[PDB]
Amino acid sequence: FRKMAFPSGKVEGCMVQVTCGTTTLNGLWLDDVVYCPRHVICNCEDLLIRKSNHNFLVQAGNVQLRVIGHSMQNCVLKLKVDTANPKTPKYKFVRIQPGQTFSVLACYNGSPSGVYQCAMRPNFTIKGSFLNGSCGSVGFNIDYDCVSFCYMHHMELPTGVHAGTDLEGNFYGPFVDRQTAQAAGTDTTITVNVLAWLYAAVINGDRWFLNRFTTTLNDFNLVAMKYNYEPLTQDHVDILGPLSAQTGIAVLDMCASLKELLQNGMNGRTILGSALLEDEFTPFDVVRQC
Amino acid sequence: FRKMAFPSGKVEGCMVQVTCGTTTLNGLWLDDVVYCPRHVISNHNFLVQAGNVQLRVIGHSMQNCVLKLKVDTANPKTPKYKFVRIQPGQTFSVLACYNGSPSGVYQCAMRPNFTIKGSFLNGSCGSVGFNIDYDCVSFCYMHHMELPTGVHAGTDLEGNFYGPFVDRQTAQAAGTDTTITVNVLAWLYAAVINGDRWFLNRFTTTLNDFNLVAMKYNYEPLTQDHVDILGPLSAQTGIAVLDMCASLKELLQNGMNGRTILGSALLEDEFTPFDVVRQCS
Ligand SMILES: COc1cccc2[nH]c(C(=O)N[C@@H](CC(C)C)C(=O)N[C@@H](C[C@@H]3CCNC3=O)C(=O)COP(=O)(O)O)cc12
Ligand SMILES: COc1cccc2[nH]c(C(=O)N[C@@H](CC(C)C)C(=O)N[C@@H](C[C@@H]3CCNC3=O)C(=O)COP(=O)(O)O)cc12
Repeated sequence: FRKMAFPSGKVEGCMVQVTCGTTTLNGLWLDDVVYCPRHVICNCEDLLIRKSNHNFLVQAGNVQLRVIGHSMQNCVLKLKVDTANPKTPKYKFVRIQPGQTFSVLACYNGSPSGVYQCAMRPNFTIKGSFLNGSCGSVGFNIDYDCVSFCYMHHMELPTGVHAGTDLEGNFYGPFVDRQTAQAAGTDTTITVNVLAWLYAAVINGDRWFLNRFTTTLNDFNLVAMKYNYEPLTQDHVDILGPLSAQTGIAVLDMCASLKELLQNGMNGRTILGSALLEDEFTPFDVVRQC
Repeated sequence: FRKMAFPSGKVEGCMVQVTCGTTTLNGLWLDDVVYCPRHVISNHNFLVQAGNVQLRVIGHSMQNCVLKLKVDTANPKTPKYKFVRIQPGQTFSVLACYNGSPSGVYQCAMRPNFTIKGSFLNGSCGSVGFNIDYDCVSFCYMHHMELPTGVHAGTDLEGNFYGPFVDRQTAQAAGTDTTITVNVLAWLYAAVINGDRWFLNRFTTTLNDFNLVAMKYNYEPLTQDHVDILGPLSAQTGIAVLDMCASLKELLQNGMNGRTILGSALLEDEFTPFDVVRQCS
């Protein structure tokens, strides 16, 4: 069982470099439009009216695309180009929910650099790996050749976690695209994902945390809230149904295991090679892989 | 620090499926040759497909445990590429594939016992591992087998197994594994780069003395090639390799003491010196 990203090729063929003045970052080229963070032009609406199409330099590899129009949508700039991208996959723009996962394609100067999986934290940050020049890198999921784009990268907080927008330019979380030190809300642990990962552990032969006890949902939620875990809902219990079906361990049975781990710790033991309780795998992530 | 795979697009363009009889696995289509595990078994006995499009086989040969199928079409998506044989401790990206269709990408490290900690199901054989340097893909792994302990084993692209395994339907055991010393050292350099340097001491060691101590803690001995690849990190931090070795020796002999390095009480041994520079630079 491994943290596994989607194959990134359908997205690599869409990455370009956008330059305006002395600022450069990455853009996403779909059909005849390039999407990139509006920070590349740095009130912002007045800054944009003062630019012309020729102020924007867009490169796909070494080929310069010609900008024939421009607009702003929240924190995202949309550059119309006179060339359509033939590598454009079937795609959608989606706004993901906290606790869901996606693949990030880290890019620099329009060149894809690395790929890895992230979860949208409850406090709407992501624990990524991004350096100077990564702005405009995107996050996505792939379902049957359709790429659903959900994240465009903008900033790194003082704590080292990351913040960005959806592809409509609206931030996840209470952040803004300005050069300021910004703190996130208090983070919490994605309970449904921890349980999905414990099921993944049982499917892979790790069973030392299982116990004889069962708990009620409300009693589990009282302990979970005490340890800064998100509440578990009946919908979460349902979503875990297939994993409980495959393992023969009722969901509220697994919750009793989680409660004991939270109250007694792991005593130096590991689960799937981890000394910590992992909450960045969704129930679907476990199913899709196992 | 994240375990980061290389972008997989250059390899995705090369994945095909190879069927002989009822057995289908993945193949790697470079120029006019398709490489796949020989376990898949005349030219017309082989069904090679890119998606649902058949590629006509015009020749075949066997190189160790890999089958080489000559096809009549040169792959237009062929990247600049090399076949390389990696050493234990080196990392690479795996593109997990089923029936010629890529499924996911993740980073693996070759253990000293020549296994990797993969995520592979039935139908994954022929999936490859690779590194990408300046648009050139160095292929280093082709997947063949899951051991009874859940770890995985395979060959290079010349069909030679890493480790003492064979492509038979038989339960095989790896040697007892050890910790990848060169990678732990890279991880300590990464901690120093980020300001976490409590573990630096004022001792040094010889390479040989360190190696003999290391083996008593189930750590790998260092080669001269290991000392060489730590050079860039040593210069960046101004900490000599043998001085860092002396620091690691104290951690082995004295423990963390409820202290952390880069947030964890466990030392990490699956980031190479190149991986550390990749992520810090
Ligand atoms: C006082 O200020 C601060 C204080 C404390 C913490 C702070 N953090 C940020 C920040 O993150 N600022 C954004 C720009 C604003 C306008 C949204 C930025 O720097 N984003 C990077 C990606 C970043 C770069 C390092 N790791 C990444 O993920 C781009 O890629 C674009 O900038 P570049 O042109 O490439 O350098 C400012 C700041
Ligand atoms: C009694 O014998 C055993 C006992 C105990 C443990 C054992 N392990 C193996 C083994 O590993 N067998 C090879 C085939 C040989 C010729 C190398 C295999 O590799 N199976 C998969 C990949 C595997 C399957 C699940 N996860 C993977 O990684 C392929 O992809 C090709 O086989 P398929 O045609 O796709 O099923 C045999 C065996």
